[PDB]
Amino acid sequence: SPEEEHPVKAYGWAVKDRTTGILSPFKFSRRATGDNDIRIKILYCGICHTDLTSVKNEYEFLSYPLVPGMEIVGIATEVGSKVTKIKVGEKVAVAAYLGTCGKCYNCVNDLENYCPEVIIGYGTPYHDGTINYGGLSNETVVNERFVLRFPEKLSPAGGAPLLSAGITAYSAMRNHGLDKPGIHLGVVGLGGLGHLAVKFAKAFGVRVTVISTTPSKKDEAINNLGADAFLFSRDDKQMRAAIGTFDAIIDTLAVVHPIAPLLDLLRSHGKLVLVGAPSKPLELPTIPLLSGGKSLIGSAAGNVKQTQEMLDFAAEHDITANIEVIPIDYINTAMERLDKGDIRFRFVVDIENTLTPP
Amino acid sequence: SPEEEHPVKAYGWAVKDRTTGILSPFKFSRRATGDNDIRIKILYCGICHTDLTSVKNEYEFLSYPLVPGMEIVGIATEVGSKVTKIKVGEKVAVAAYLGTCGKCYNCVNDLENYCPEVIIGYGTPYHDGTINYGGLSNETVVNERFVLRFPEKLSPAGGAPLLSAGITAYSAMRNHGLDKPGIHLGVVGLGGLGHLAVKFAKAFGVRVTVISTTPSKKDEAINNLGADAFLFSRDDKQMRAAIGTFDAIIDTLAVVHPIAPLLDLLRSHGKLVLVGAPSKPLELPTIPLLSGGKSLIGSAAGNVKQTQEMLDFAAEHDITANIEVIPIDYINTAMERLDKGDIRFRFVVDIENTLTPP
Ligand SMILES: C/C=C1/C=[N+]2CCc3c([nH]c4ccccc34)[C@@](COC(C)=O)(C(=O)OC)[C@H]1CC2
Ligand SMILES: C/C=C1/C=[N+]2CCc3c([nH]c4ccccc34)[C@@](COC(C)=O)(C(=O)OC)[C@H]1CC2
Ligand SMILES: [Zn+2]
Ligand SMILES: [Zn+2]
Repeated sequence: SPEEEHPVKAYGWAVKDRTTGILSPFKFSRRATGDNDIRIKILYCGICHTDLTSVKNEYEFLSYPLVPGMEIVGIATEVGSKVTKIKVGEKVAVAAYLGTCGKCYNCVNDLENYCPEVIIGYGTPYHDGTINYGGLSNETVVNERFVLRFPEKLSPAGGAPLLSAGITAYSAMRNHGLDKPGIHLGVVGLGGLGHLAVKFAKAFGVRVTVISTTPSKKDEAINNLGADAFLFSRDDKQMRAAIGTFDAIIDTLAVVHPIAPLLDLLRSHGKLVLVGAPSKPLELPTIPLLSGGKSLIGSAAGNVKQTQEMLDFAAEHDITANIEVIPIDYINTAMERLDKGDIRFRFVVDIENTLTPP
Repeated sequence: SPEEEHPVKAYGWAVKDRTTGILSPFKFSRRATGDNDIRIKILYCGICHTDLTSVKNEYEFLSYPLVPGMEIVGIATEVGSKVTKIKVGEKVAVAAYLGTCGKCYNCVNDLENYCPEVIIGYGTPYHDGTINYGGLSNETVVNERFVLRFPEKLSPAGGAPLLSAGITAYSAMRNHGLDKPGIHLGVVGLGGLGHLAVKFAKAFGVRVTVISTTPSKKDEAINNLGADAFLFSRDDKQMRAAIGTFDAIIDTLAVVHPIAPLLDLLRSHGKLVLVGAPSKPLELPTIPLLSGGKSLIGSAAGNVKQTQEMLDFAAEHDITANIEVIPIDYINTAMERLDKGDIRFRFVVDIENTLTPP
């Protein structure tokens, strides 16, 4: 039984029946604190589109009962004997992944988010063979390598979506030189990831055009996020006028979409960075890719050193997500609103104040 | 009429009926020598898979009668007054493209193969509005910028496929750093482009594995081409054993094929360089691309300065294609054999000795 699996009792909300996707109160347990482990009392957990996709029963490989949530901000309540960088009582945050092989090139050179055996935030076995439970819970236990120090100047609630959506945008931009004034960057899709991509790029001095299928989002894009331009992707005149005008485009969409129009927007040798995870596959336009010498680049989150650097950057530049703070028993309705796009732009669950045992 | 369109008479073989793809003798004409033009008596024309794709009526944009062939080696018989770099009687070669806009960034910085208005080797209008006729003809006229000096020590017949297949492999490797010892390179498909990619990589000192669906090519791959290894892609054990072992893969296939297994062969941050142009669309597996931080990169031919550089490299390192020299009236049978992969590895038409007027 989940409550007997481990010595320390824990509780949260879980999808017990994968065919319905409904979360309900859930008792379970967490491993004892190892020598390099940190126990974290969870304060806030951001909700991302991957949580929704999991809840919609679209990831076969996940094990149920499923406790989702991978944007965790909390307080260290207990550290192992070998832990030194983090002290009890400190504000901390958890990476979007929980472990790596430790031996491959990526791990040894601190690029460990790209470990072939990276352990994702929930739903799969840990090193001890037990299924991981995510951030919609009262406490978690994480190896110290994957725990970050949360800046004092940063809102815990507004900073929580930085741990998956924020780092994905930040790393993709930093890794591919999309963080310098003079760059014209396009951001496709204005959801959680996209709205943070705009904020980070403005902080970098990058000129940003939001590329959207929702014309009512223009005002939010320009007035609230500070984008330099808004491109309605169904406007053939707007699209043709922007041909060859982008150095790079960051694609955040979780649905199937045509890639060829996006490649046409890029100048020769431009980059299309894919950070969204459509559940269905995409079609590759070979001729536009070849004739333009263009690149399709995948990116996923960021390494833990890059994540700490991002958190410090966000604190100094006051970069937070635009959030709605919700109680945990609102989670099923929030999932519906997230499915309809009725959120600007992130749900964050107040775990400390609204979660109680079953 | 094609013979009256221009002042100078010419002849070759053309697809007159695009629905059959059958070539037959064809009379036409070519423009007078402009100030910057070079008239070229064609000696040899390599046959590439794009010629086959054109004769199979798979490129809607091409105009007919269609004279294909874009791997031309010849002799300069006449130069414009302003031409200085090439003298009459010199052995020359033609780039796989015939013109560019001349104004964009790529043109002015000698990256003109990626000009958005590049004029391909045949079947589309030239600057004067007339359809271009390719290398399956007795002579051609080319602006001097797109004419190369052919090394004396290089076989004209064996060197002819360097002008499209050779430059595509060479440029893709040079542009993305796949030309240095220490790199483990995969070459998918052992056709015209693939077999030249192996030869160039061996000359660079790169370790090369040939990835093929035809096990009977193993001996030529290892003994004749000098590949370090041969991977049968339908052997699931062999494929699983090579997971994460490739720094980069060059995909030369002209047919639709699964790309996710190739992404699995790459290490994290690896590159899949696409140089083949399948007529039907390919499927992009986002999750493998996202998981590894991997790249899909398109590349097309090379710029003319790089082409001259490639030709000189081939002369000093004795790089030629493995060819069957054929007479022009064999072209329809050669297309059938090329369609079936029954050639090791390139057809080259002997134009000077076997082409006669209708
Ligand atoms: C930052 C979160 C995203 C979410 N999606 C879908 C794939 C995915 C990831 N975690 C998940 C948890 C539950 C269900 C699906 C996923 C993740 C985690 O990032 C890592 C491990 O470094 C990934 O890479 O899975 C290997 C990335 C990639 C894009
Ligand atoms: C060099 C190898 C060809 C073959 N294919 C198919 C596309 C193609 C090209 N020429 C053609 C002629 C007749 C029919 C189709 C084509 C070309 C030429 O390269 C250039 C202009 O620089 C290209 O890029 O077309 C923009 C490349 C790209 C890959
Ligand atoms: Zn590893
Ligand atoms: Zn140009």
